[PDB]
Amino acid sequence: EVPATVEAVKTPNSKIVYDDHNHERYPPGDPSKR
Amino acid sequence: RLVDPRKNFLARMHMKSVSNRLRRYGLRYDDLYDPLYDLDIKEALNRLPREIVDARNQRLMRAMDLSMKHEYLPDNLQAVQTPFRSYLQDMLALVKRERAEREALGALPLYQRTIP
Amino acid sequence: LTSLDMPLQGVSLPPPLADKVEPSKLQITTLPNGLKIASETTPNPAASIGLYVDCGSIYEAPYFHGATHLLERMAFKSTLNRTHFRLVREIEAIGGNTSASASREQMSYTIDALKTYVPEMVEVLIDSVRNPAFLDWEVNEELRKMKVEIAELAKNPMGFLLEAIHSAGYSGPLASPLYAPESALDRLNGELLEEFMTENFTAARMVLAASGVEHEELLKVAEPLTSDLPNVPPQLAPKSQYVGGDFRQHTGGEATHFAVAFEVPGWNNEKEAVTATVLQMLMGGGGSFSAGGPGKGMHSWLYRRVLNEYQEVQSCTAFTSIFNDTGLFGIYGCSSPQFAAKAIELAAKELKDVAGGKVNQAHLDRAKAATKSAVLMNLESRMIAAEDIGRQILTYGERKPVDQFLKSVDQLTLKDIADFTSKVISKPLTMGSFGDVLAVPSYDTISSKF
Amino acid sequence: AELAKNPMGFLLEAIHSAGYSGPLASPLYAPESALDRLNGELLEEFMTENFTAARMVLAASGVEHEELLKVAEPLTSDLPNVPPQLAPKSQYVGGDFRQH
Amino acid sequence: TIRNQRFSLLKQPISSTLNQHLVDYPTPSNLSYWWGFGSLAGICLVIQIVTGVFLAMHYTPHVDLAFNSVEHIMRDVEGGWLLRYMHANGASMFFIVVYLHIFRGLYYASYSSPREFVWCLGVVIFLLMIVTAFIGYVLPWGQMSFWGATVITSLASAIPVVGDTIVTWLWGGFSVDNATLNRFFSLHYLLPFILVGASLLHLAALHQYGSNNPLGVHSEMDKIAFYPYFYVKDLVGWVAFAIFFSIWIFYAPNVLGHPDNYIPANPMSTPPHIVPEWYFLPIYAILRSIPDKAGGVAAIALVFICLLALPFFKSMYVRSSSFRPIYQGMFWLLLADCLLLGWIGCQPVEAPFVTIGQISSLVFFLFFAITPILGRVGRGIPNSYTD
Amino acid sequence: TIDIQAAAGWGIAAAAGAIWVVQPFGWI
Amino acid sequence: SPPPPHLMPYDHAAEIIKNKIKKLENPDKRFLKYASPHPILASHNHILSAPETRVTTLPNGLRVATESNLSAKTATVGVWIDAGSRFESDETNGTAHFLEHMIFKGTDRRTVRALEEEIEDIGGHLNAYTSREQTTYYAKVLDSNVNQALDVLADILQNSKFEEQRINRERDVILREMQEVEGQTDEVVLDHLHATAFQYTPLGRTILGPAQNVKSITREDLQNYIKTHYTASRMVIAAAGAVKHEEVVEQVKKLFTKLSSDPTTTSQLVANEPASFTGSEVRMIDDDLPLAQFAVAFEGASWTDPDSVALMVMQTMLGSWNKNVGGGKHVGSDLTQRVAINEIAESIMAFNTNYKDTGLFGVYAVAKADCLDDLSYAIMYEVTKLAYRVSDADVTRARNQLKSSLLLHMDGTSPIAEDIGRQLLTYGRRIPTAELFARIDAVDASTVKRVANKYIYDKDIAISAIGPIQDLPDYNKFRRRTYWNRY
Ligand SMILES: COC1=C(OC)C(=O)C(C/C=C(\C)CC/C=C(/C)CC/C=C(\C)CC/C=C(\C)CC/C=C(\C)CC/C=C(\C)CCC=C(C)C)=C(C)C1=O
Ligand code: HEM
Ligand code: HEM
Ligand SMILES: COC1=C(OC)C(=O)C(C/C=C(\C)CC/C=C(/C)CC/C=C(\C)CC/C=C(\C)CCC=C(C)C)=C(C)C1=O
Ligand SMILES: [Zn+2]
Repeated sequence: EVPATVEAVKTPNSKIVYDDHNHERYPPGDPSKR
Repeated sequence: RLVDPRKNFLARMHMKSVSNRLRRYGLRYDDLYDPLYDLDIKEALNRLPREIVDARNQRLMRAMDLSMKHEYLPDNLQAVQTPFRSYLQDMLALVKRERAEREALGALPLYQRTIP
Repeated sequence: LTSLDMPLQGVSLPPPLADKVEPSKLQITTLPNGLKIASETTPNPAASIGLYVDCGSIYEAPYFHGATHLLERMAFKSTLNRTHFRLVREIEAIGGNTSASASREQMSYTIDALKTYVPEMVEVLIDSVRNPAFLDWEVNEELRKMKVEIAELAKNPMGFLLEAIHSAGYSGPLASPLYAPESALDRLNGELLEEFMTENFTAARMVLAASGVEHEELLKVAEPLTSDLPNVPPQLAPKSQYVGGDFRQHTGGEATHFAVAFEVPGWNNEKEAVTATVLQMLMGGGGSFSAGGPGKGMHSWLYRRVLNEYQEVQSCTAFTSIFNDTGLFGIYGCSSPQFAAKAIELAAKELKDVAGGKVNQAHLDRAKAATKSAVLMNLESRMIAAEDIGRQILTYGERKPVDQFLKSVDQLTLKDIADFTSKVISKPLTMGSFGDVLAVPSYDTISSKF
Repeated sequence: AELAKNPMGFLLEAIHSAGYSGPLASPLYAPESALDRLNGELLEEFMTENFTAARMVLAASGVEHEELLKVAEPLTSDLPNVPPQLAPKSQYVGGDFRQH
Repeated sequence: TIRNQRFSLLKQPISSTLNQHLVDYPTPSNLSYWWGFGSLAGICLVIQIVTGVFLAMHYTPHVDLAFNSVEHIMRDVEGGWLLRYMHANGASMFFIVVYLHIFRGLYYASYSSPREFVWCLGVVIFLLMIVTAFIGYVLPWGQMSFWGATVITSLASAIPVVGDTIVTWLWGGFSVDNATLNRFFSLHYLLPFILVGASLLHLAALHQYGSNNPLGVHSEMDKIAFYPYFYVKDLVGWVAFAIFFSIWIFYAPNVLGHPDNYIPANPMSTPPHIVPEWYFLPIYAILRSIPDKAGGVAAIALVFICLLALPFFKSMYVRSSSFRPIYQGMFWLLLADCLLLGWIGCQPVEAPFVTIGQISSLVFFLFFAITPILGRVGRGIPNSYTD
Repeated sequence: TIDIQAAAGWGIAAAAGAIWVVQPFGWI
Repeated sequence: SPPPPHLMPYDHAAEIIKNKIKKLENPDKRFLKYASPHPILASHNHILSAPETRVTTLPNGLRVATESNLSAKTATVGVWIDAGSRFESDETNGTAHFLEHMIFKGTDRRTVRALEEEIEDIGGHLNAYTSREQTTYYAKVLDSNVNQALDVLADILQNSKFEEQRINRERDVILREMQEVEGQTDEVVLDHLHATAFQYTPLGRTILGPAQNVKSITREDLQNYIKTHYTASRMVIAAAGAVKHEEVVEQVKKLFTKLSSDPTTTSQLVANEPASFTGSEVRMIDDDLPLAQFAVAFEGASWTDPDSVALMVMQTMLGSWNKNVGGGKHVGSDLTQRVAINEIAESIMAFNTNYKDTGLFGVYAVAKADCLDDLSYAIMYEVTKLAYRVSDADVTRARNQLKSSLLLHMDGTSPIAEDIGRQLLTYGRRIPTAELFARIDAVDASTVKRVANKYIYDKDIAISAIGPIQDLPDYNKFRRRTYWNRY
């Protein structure tokens, strides 16, 4: 078996899911809210 | 110039007094130049050969020991002192020239003083 | 402005070059002091100008160990006329690039820029080699970065082994390391570098080769800066004797390496050099650490045998290092720390196999075509063209045409390959191993295989 | 690391491996690559299969045999009787060392 | 070293900073007794704070009671006369030790690089010392207190636009009255703690580079630990200062001041000789000499501008007056000029003292005008005086 | 030529802040 | 009497060093005549002459472009295709790389050994490279074998077999390649930078693809990929060296007959699946690696955007350097000067990556763990400075260096053929050197300031870092250091 960190380093992921308990993200590619 | 000993006798008295004060401690005039005063001196001192810097440091230690003891050099030692034999001024001038050349062409300084 | 898919309006377009341009002819002018200036006009808008010196580590013995590579690092530093800072700024003002290379028998200094900047390039290059200031702080900095350049040497097994078997294969000047030990560097300084350079950098030992400039302009700029150089009578390069030898550094661990080498003729002797090059192509091989791109040597004897019949092999190929009067032909190898004996057996068997005559005409034509295409393709580059001009005028003074080399390649039969390989392996071998050498066989056992 | 400072012992070690082939060419001083792999279990496996009673001698100068046996027997008599293994064979072949 | 066990207790985290900044701090071995006045200044600050805290337990900051509470300390508090005389003469002692400190700095060029920030902090500390001592002198509420408060609070009137507004804001009214005294007393309790903090920052800035020495050279090769060597050296000066201070306290308690402050404040009449303490006399002479109110305030501020600008002037690389004879003579002239300015300040405003004060202030400013040109000229000494 | 614009911007800021702390509308 | 100034050893050394310094005090003017450290913008449109680049469009939309050098003894001929990982789907991702592995695996006429024996019998070389938006197959051969190489390329593109056993063997080769994604950390850092910066867009996918996709790859997958993407209007045949335009055109007309002609067009593909930038970061913390490597990037410009030239000039202004460069302390780039003067990195490199609808502009650095804080400060300072203070000398020097590098790198038949193919795919034309130089010299200091204020000032950044990076500043500190509050 391969540990999760090694797999993450070896396999770039363009479909990243961020934690959503405190904040919900804007849709990807949205204009910045600066 | 008025600071020329050969042309001006006041400069002759000044040079004689400075030489006599330096000779009492075995110090060269270039030994008064402190690396902590400017980074140009520090760089010039770092470019000098090791034996010269060791001789400078030994003279500084001897002078500090004399000053702490309220003593001067013995007259036999004072007779062999060369207070105005230079080892630093040419290298300092070269470092200054290189610094100015860097500034004229818009390059970053090779070293800078820390803000206290 | 306008998008890059639309042509820019109001641009003055220069007339196009002809689809067939007549090649130019090398002009070689010799100065009374013995300095030779060569150039060829080129259609592309790039100029490559170099200075080539027949100095190297074969002149360090006995009191200048490490001087050549230090001089390589000290290239294009402060001169008597310009500071390092000013020289870097002049090179960058015209978009130039500098380079220096140090070898056992040659050093070079090159600058590359657009051909409109030839006077600046020539001026900066000669100031650099004629007037080094050799300031102590600059030498000390280049000596600290020499320690790293020598410590990271163990990270390249091929290079490390190559130097090591040069040391273990000769006795005289050729045995002097091209990467001096750390003890040998605590003696080097600016005075030593000046004394070494003044002795060896003479006009009759130096060539100014410029690919991509008219000879008139190059002469006009370079003549007033090199004639002052005095006439120094032509000495003789020292003699080196090829012997046998073994190199062994038992470091332990894993990933052993080796290189078995033999002696071959030098650049002088112009039918057998070729026999060595075509042999190197015939054995061929590859690094076995990466893949990609057919036709790089996947179907040579070394590759097709080792990497397609015996697994667990990390590297296997052939090398060549020819000097003026001698050379080194050998075979690399990585294998596995306990598979080392089998690996050396395989390599020796392959040398013996081509020695006997077990190679068919198809492989001979394949290697012959590989040799010819490798030589013709490597001349696509302007840099290589200039360097070849300089090296050949230093060695022969003529710049022999490539056509003569092409005929020698196409005059090679199997009987030649057979007799040359038989002669090469009938002489003492140079063995070198690096890594875990405990399981690696002795020198006598490997020598008895041939 | 503090071994090259003594050329005598360094050469004496080097010419053992440069002249013999096999077990006697195995260094007494291992390189600093086999050390990163040495651990307590590797040493415990080495000792269990080598430190056997038939290969052990308890020698005393300055002692009477009687009470020496009295103390030693209860601490050693329970060692298993293992057959004697043949010594690994070395071959002198001759060779050359070198390092610049 | 691997600090598994505890070694000497001074190197433990409980006292490592006090061991490194106070006990083991490297110090040039050739420091003279001239380098013992910073510690004397610190001891003076501590004496002032302790005596003032215990004096504030008996003083009333009200115009109907301040004078009488000061007399009640002199007369009724057990040990009260000693608390007062120590505080009053302590103030003069602080100024003596701080003047000697400053002139030590000027003779060795201690202000020069790399210690410019030390000198600027020192100047700020001097300003704080002046404000603190002035407002403290107003608390007794005698004749000198009241009229001295009336002038320095009017200095803001030199400002054209808001000057009168600033004067009446500082007063808390249209005259020097109870509001002025109460706010002075509050400021006078607070300012010494700001002085303590400023002194701490001063010492830290100095310890970034260590102390300059009487040769003015780099001193790394002959440094020694502050304790016990410079501890005992400073203790000698502390005991001598104690003898000096005791002479002033016990045998000449009032000769440093004026008898006029023993008269209760009268806003109607005005003393014919309104002077400040002796330690403000040079400043006050430089003020009286200019014949324009604004020009006087400008000159007073220019004094501190000149002090602050001294470290930053391009100069020669030699520090000590020991090897700069011309700068040495300029020093001995400046010191005489400052003693002349102080004497002139005590003189009434009448000939010939007006012209003498004008010339003396001119010479004071010439010192600072001439030092940079001397540095620029002397940068060429090593080229000129060869072997 | 940006330091001058920065100086002008910060001068405007300093003036705005002055009128804002002291608010001298009854004096102008 | 004092000793004379050569008796004491230290006095003698002082005399020697003083004499050397006096030697340097007097320069020789014969060697100070031509070179100047001040950069001057020069116009040399005379030397800029080059052979004509002929472009012919076939009736099916295929383009043939040649650069003839009949004095050459060699040639480079190849196919440049507007295809790559960006134009696949999520479930097809990785197919282009698999095809790159499988394309030299044999055809109906030729078997693997025949193909290798034909090529290396003439001494040729066969190269295949695939990227996110571009794919190229080309041959380096002698002048005689141009027709043979074109036949080889047309055969492999049109008549590949894709045997099932060959597919299964390549499947395990590629699976091991995925399992061995190490040792090339630059490539890994850039892959993760693309993945986070272009999250949820086709540009964010890796070329390699996921392991399940390569496990699922079959013959019909590859055939469908070639049918969908390898179409006449998306392909450019480029030749440089000893080649005649007319012979190449005739051979291409003869050989490239059974193409796909699928109506799928690259502009529409980019339009319906656009690429956008997402400010974000991925931090791969591994405290056993000896060196840290990270990249910081802003959203850049597309190929055809006029600001791309200014971004190239700006990249030259930032520069690139490693510890083996002799004169990093003296170069025109202030970032390189800071790094080399304070020894705060092993390597630094500014990159300007362009795509059809977006780009990446940023800096890649390798350094030790304890240098990271100062290195990050320096990188951000010098990048943000482009929006505030640009000297005419720096931009002039960068323009000169960029023109020089563009012309100097263009040596050999292979770089020329690659330039032709790339330009025909990205610009629709080969931009003549004079026009490119004219566009470059239109980038002045004010242009650099405007472009920097559009792309760098107060802008979101993408970070990808690996190694001992615990002291690399967090996203908020990099984001704050994109503007200066003193202006
Ligand atoms: C004949 O005539 C004369 C005398 O008569 C006898 C003299 O005695 C003297 C000698 C006196 C001196 C040399 C002193 C001169 C210099 C100064 C500066 C004196 C000190 C002046 C002051 C009293 C200044 C006092 C300071 C204040 C009132 C500060 C007020 C404000 C405060 C406390 C805070 C400010 C508020 C804020 C910033 C708001 C927010 C605050 C927070 C902390 C949060 C002279 C010259 C003289 O000619
Ligand atoms: C509250 C008053 C002050 C205190 C307690 C104080 C304290 C100290 C101390 C302890 C030192 C280090 C030891 C020494 O050399 O004396 C020192 C150094 C110094 N102080 Fe002060 N100081 C005060 C005021 C000033 C003032 C007003 C100045 C000048 C404007 C000044 C300038 C300096 C300088 C230049 C040094 C460095 C001296 C040298 O290294 O030679 N100080 N101070
Ligand atoms: C926190 C510390 C201090 C407190 C609480 C304090 C308190 C007092 C009080 C209550 C008085 C009025 C009684 C009297 O005049 O004797 C006074 C007077 C005075 N204080 Fe302070 N003080 C402090 C520190 C200082 C300092 C540091 C100085 C020196 C700069 C100073 C200088 C004076 C002066 C000059 C007087 C007038 C003395 C007189 O003539 O009677 N005080 N102080
Ligand atoms: C080598 O370098 C050093 C010097 O230079 C050469 C010195 O001259 C001195 C001696 C002088 C000192 C420490 C001056 C005193 C320190 C300051 C900041 C000046 C004024 C200090 C005051 C008023 C102390 C008030 C602070 C308190 C009470 C803090 C609370 C702490 C406690 C109650 C324990 C020391 C120790 C020194 O090492
Ligand atoms: Zn691959």
